[PDB]
Amino acid sequence: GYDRHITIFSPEGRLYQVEYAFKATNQTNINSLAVRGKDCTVVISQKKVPDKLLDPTTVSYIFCISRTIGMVVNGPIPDARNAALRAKAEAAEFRYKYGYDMPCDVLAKRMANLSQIYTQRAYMRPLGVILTFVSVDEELGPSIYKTDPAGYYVGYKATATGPKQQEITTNLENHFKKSKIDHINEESWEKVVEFAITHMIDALGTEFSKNDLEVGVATKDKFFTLSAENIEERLVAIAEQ
Amino acid sequence: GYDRALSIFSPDGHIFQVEYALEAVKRGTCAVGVKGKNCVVLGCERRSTLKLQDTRITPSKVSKIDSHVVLSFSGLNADSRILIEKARVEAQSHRLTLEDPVTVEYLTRYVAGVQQRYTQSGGVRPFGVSTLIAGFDPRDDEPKLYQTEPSGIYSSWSAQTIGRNSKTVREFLEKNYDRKEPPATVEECVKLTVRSLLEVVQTGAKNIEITVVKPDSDIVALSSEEINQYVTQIEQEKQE
Amino acid sequence: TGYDLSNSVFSPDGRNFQVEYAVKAVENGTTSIGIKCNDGVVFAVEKLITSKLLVPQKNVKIQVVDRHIGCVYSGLIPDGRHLVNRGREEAASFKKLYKTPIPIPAFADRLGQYVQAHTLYNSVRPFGVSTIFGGVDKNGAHLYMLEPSGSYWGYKGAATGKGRQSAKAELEKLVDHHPEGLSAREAVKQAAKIIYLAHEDNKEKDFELEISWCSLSETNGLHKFVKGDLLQEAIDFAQKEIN
Amino acid sequence: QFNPYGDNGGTILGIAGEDFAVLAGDTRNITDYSINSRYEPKVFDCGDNIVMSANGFAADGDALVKRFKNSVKWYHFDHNDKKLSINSAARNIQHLLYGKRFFPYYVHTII
Amino acid sequence: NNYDGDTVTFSPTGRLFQVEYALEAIKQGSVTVGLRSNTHAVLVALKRNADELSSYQKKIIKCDEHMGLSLAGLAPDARVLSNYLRQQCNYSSLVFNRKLAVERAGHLLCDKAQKNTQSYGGRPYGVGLLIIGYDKSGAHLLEFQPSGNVTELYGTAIGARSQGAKTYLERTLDTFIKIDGNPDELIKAGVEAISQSLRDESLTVDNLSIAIVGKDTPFTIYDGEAVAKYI
Amino acid sequence: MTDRYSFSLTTFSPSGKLGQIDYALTAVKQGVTSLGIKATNGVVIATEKKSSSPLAMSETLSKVSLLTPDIGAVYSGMGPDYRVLVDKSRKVAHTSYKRIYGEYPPTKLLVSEVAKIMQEATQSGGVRPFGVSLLIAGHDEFNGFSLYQVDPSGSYFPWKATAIGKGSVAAKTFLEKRWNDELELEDAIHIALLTLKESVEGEFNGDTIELAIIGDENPDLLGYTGIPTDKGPRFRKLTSQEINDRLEAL
Amino acid sequence: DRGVSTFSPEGRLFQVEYSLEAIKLGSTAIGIATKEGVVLGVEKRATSPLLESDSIEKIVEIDRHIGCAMSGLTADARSMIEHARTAAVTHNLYYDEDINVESLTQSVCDLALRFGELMSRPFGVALLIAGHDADDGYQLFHAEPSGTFYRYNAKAIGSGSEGAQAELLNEWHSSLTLKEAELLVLKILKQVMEEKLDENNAQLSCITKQDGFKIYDNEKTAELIKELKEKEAAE
Amino acid sequence: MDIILGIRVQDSVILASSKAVTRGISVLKDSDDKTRQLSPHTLMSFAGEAGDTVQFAEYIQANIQLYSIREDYELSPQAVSSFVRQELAKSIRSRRPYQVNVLIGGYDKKKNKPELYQIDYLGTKVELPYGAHGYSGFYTFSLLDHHYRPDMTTEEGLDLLKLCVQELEKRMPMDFKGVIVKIVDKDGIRQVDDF
Amino acid sequence: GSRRYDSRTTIFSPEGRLYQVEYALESISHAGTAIGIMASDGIVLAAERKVTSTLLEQDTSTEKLYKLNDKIAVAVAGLTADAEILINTARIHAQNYLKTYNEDIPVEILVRRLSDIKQGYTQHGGLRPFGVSFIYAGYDDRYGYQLYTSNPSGNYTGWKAISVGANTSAAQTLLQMDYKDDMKVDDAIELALKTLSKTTDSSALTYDRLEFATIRKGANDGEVYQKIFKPQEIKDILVKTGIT
Ligand SMILES: [Cl-]
Repeated sequence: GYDRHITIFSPEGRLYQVEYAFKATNQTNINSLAVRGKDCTVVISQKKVPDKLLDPTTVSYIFCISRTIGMVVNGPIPDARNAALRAKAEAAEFRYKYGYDMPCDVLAKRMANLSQIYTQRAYMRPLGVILTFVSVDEELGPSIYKTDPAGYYVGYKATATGPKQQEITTNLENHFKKSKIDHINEESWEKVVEFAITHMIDALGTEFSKNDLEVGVATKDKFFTLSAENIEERLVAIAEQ
Repeated sequence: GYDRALSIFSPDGHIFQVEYALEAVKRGTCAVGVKGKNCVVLGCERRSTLKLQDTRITPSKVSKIDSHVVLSFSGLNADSRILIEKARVEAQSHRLTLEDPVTVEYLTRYVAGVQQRYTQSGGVRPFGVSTLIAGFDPRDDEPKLYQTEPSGIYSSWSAQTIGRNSKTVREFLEKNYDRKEPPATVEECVKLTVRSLLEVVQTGAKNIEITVVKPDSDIVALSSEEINQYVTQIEQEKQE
Repeated sequence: TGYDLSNSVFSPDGRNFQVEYAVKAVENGTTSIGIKCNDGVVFAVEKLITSKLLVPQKNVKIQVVDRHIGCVYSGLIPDGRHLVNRGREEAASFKKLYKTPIPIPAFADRLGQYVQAHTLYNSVRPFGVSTIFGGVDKNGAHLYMLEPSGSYWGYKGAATGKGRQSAKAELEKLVDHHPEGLSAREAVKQAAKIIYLAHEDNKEKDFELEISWCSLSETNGLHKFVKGDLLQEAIDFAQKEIN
Repeated sequence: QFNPYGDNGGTILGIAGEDFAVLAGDTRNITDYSINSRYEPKVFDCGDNIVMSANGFAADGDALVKRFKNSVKWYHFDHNDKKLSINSAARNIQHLLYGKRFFPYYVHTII
Repeated sequence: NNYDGDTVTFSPTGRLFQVEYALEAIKQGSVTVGLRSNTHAVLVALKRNADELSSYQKKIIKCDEHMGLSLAGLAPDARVLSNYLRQQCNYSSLVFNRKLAVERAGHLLCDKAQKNTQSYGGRPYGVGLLIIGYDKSGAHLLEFQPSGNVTELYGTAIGARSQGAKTYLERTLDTFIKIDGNPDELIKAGVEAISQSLRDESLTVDNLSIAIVGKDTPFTIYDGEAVAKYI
Repeated sequence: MTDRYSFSLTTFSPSGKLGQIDYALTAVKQGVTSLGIKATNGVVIATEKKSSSPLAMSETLSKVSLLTPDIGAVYSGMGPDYRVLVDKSRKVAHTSYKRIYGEYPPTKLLVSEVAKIMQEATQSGGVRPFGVSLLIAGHDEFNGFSLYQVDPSGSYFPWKATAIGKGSVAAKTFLEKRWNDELELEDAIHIALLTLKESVEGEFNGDTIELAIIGDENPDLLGYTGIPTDKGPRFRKLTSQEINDRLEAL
Repeated sequence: DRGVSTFSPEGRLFQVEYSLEAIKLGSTAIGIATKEGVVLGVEKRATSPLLESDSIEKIVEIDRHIGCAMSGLTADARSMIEHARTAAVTHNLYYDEDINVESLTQSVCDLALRFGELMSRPFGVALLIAGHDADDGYQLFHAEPSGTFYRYNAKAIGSGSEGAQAELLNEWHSSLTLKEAELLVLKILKQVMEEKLDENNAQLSCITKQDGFKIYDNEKTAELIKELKEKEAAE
Repeated sequence: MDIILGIRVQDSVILASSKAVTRGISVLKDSDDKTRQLSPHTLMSFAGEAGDTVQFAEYIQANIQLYSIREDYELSPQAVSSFVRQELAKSIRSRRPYQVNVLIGGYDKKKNKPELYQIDYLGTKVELPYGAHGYSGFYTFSLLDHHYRPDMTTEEGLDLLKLCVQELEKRMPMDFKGVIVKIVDKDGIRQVDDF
Repeated sequence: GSRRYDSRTTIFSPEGRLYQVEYALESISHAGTAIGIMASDGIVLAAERKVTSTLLEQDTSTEKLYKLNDKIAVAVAGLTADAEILINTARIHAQNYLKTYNEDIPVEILVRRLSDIKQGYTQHGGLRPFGVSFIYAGYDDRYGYQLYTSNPSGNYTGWKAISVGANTSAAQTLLQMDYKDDMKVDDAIELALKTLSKTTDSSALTYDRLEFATIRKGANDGEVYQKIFKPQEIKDILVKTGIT
């Protein structure tokens, strides 16, 4: 049964190493969520600092790839950082060669094509991560694009990733079934973050403090992550209505 | 590159890939070499499972390496072409740098060296081929007959056979070949070579090929009718 | 089964068993710790005295990278040396191009990406070391700990090796009892104590304490070994606390 | 254009006696009309009772002497501390010099 | 068991079996002893013969005028490592006009041995080395193991029955460290140490190999009738 | 840090089977149904947009891809493998043809180059075969309209009509009954939508169906005017609206 | 399968130990070093009576002052001999002198462990390298495929080696003459050979300071065999 | 190497090639054969830079002889000339080109026709009734333009060749020490030993 | 490391056979039958297509018969994709020979070259062999009309008539029964089709199943013509010989 050790076809037509890379995705036991506003794209993720000896400022699964692009990872941190460094390098090289900032969807495709190679070439293992890229693209507007160990990638109106992704996904599905639009009809990003946090609370059934969350916001011409105090302001507003 | 060590030692001190190459030689059609006093004759079996063959264009079993040296073989046919090509190139390269054609011993030593190299190089299997190399050295009237084999060992033979049922024809030659007085003429040498093949071949003259090599680059391949005359004369004497 | 025989193979769990086996080599090694203080970091290590024939203060385990980063590790000592040699090349090439000495978070990822790269192929073995390292840069003090998987995080206190649970418990007290922070000279003393307390797990053989430190006030932000009187003051403090 | 060669002057002299030999050299080192040093040794003990000097361009001379001295050291390692005979040394130096046949050591060597 | 097919595979308890098997080749090798004072360092090596017709395998190799080692295990691997040391000692001399520090020599051997333990295809070195030297910080003795672990010591022994010599040195530590400015007495202590690791056979003239380096003593090897003095 | 897989991962088993190619074909069988129908004045290729989530924007995931202005491709099997093949196919059409001859390759030769890439994954060291079957529809001046199928083996066959993937056996039987050599392009599109409805479970509309044609030259889609030798791409992907119009006359 | 350069649990290279088994299957080769010269002798072991036994070259010249005998897979020795000859001639070119027998042997033995995944397996042949130089006099070395070489006063390798080595144990002393050593090699060969010893299935050679390395004529060896038979019948 | 002539007559090709080998001041040899037999019915004369000439000729000889053994067949003179041209055409764009001009005289046993090819160091091939390289042609082509006929016998070809050599001996400054003449016909290659 | 997963494609069995070559020959035995028949005035290549579907566009299809140059054609049995790799190499060797010698490549030289490539894959490189058997039909001015076959081992042989692919045992017996040396192209055409008609695993032999070709020295004024038969022409020759 060496068809389960390397990336070759089993008799069923399956790549077991790709399937087991997908299982490594949930090893962190973290849930992420991404939604789009009018002018923005918000990505939130659970932050779990189990050890008191850890410096909580360094515990992050959100990455600033370029000025415009942000990336959240569901999976182990070494593979997440492998993917982050490569995406940064690709985004920089793209700008140098072609004279404009790499679009979110194009980076997602590029990383997906790299992931595909690991599923076809035997000496390379797949990375055990799901990469969710976010930006406010200058042509396409607010954008969410997600890549996985299979090399699959697709755009999203909103998305969720993690152990409890199905609960978050159905929660979001139901909201957009009501509103009948592809986005959160909201002017300020601050309120889109409040929406994201609120709908994760409802879906997961857990309350959050400022140190339980990690938030990334993409606007036109910059992507930035919120501090604990910025999140606290968000949590205060949610509680007050 | 593919670097994998295919020829390796086993616990009993055997290199199985080299020994399994000898089994490919055992499967090959019989080939025999008999040296007379002023000639060498290379006899070869042609298996009669293959009729409807075109004998004009089919690869002949005996190959000229230079105008004065020949090479027959037993084993994998495709493998033999690689050795023959390298040997032919080396024969011209020797003429080019030494201003003298190869000796039969030198050409043998080269071919044997190539065979050896494939038994301890990564990524390659041994040649499934044993050769009989025969001829005359330049400006020399002493006949030469050598044998190589997959391991890369080589040696000189008064007469020798290789291939399938080579045990039987070596038995024949061991009793019928006298060293003190070898086949004095071309006729006697060819006759002894045909006789020895007739122990194994079990058919008339289409299955036997004979090539006579004489001093000073005088190589000639016998036709079916010329060989068929020897086959007729042997069996008529045998009926007694 | 057979998923643990080759590096870079995902088991059906989603685990790389060869990396988890490298962790067992780390857990088997001697205790080593790191303490982040106000304006720097302190590193310390348990050195088991196998025999009386070992020369004291000679078999140095803590290694310096550039002039400002200290590295200490537990597990297969040569693997640690290999990783530091790489770190030195990374720190050198960074300084060559960008002039400034390598920042500690930047340096941490350079080791991190390299260690992670040894979990991507079956033709290499994972590192058999958890590495505690850090120093002072332009953004202040930083302490890191880096595992066989390539995983690393920033720490207030860090500990690895056979006496890690013992050490971790002691570090967790210091974090609770000093929220405003610990001084560099305090951290040296506490480091000595923690290695002494963590020696109960390796209690058969006696040991040799080795401490180093980077501190903006005490060492001008450079890595230095704690030597002579300051080392003996810390050994005395540690010997007093166990009794 | 960069000229890789120079002339550091000096002069050397070898004379072979019956049961002895001498190798003499002046200690002046120059460039153009300037004295660099009044005492810069040019004749060296290379071990194994061999003395050597490579007069001409001092950088190539030092390089050669350095390489020959090292050759003596490695001759000991590789051949069980065997003494390098003067004839063997000479042949070894020929190979050192000819190794740079197309970018020569600009020196006249005596041992 | 299943995890000893190559050097690149950890066992489930975090062990590298190929390294441990290389370590085993040292234990099968003949005994050699190292010890030092503040002025001198001494190698004493029991050489092994194939039979009575054969020569006794040389155990001691010179690396520079101020450094050398004794081997126990695969002699070809000792040759590779000693040659590597010779080059590094030589590089230090040629480039920096500097004799290579003995501690730094050990670091280089460690790192060379390590690369063979982490990469596929290669094997660990199957030899243990005792390096002695005299540098700018006095006399030194190192023990190299092919795992990569190098250790500075006052005295030690490696090879078959080396635990007998190692215990003796552990007792004698306070005596032999003080043998300053007296090479013959330091060698005596080494010859008396290696005697503890002997069974059946005793130290004959072509059996024993001794080397010494010190303050005003280049690394020099003594074999044959040169060591008859110490038997 | 070495690629040590310099040996084939696809080899002949005792029965004469190339296991990995057969298994690649099994992966293609699990894939969503796609089909191709050749008319007299065009070719149509079609497939179901199987949406992995309703939050996903299925417009972004193009299963039907332009290779050259006159050649289009669709697949069944593993989407990522298809995506990288389209990238190589587009590039090879330039490097090995357009940069030499100054014109795009004919359908059969581009197919041959794609087939070659897929064959090499079937024999080269350290790679598995591609887990897709492609349907390549195209037009060129001297061969006219054509439709090719390309398998994981590298084998390719020209078709009048065919289907691959999930419900291909049923779909091929359906096409055999309906196909004739006098079909107009509109008739073929109609048949394509009928055939594809059988294999589709859920919603059946312009948003869940991807459909393109190789047909007449589209000078409106060219983007420039003033060059009479360039009359515009024959490849055209039908819009969500254009599909829904034909579904009313179904 | 398993690595070519793998260690066994006892601390030995599998492939090296298995190549030693191949050498045991080889024909016998005996070397005896004396103060008058070194004698090398070999069993030829022709596989058939039609094989011209003078073409069996198991004793070989490396230089005028260095000879070599082989046992095992003798085809493997050709590249080792080639390297030795090149090493001997190259050293004479660089240093205007004969090369030491130990240095030559060391050069050959450096090839031995250049195998892995360089050549694909160790050599399947052991060499007795006999010679003379001005520093250490007459020398006999046994060069294995492990990369190790031992100097010997006398040595037997091949199929009859342990039986022959025990015989060499008793018989060798430091005052042996060259003529005595010749007969002793012939004596021990005749003991361990399957077929009866004569000038056509056994070969002698020697290396002396004056005449250098010489393979003996079959006529010369035939006289030494006849001299041996008479001296054994004599008591 | 100085003068190499070639003349194709009815049933044979005749190659004349000078015997002098001069290195600067002195004539080192006066009996040099500037030709190689490539195959039994194909002869190649050559002239050009020292060293290059022979190295090239012998290199071509080895390749044609190798072909002959491999296929047990003699390449046509046309095929041999095309091989040679390509080697020279490859050579001219090398790091160091072969400075060698050649004439290839051959008898095509299939067509029963003599053939003469003239190829220069650039790889400029031409089939001719008569050819020359270097300064020879300046004197000899006008002669051959006058006196040549395609149906000439071998003896008439040799008389015409004497007239060429006499003219070169009269009007050229260098003493080329006479010529070695060789005839290529259906029976093979032979040397005219008195000329 | 990687060694674990290496099939070792280039090794001998204990019996002295090359595993992968033997299994490739087993693969080829399931491929559609191809027949070559050499006459005094031409060669016939006949071959059976494997994938009978009514929707297969037969007139633009080529799975069996390929053109190497103007004088030489091949019939393929095995993996089509593998054959096309070798065909494009063979096409290049022919044009390299033409460029070098200014003469068309002799048939045997081209065959040997391809056969040497196939051999290489069995002796080194660690790759699987090409799962292809060729029948080479060709003409040159040395030997005239020639038939050869090569197989995955890299061994090649010359023939008067030969089959490769499926049911070669049955096919070779039928050819051996009805072939004669004085035979002509029109007779060989009939023999080829009759042989396929009996050995076919199908219920009946039709035009849509066949690829057919002839190399004649029956062109205008003593040249050689390669005719790859169109679907309609295969249908005509089936009615002419009396099979449909
Ligand atoms: Cl890409």
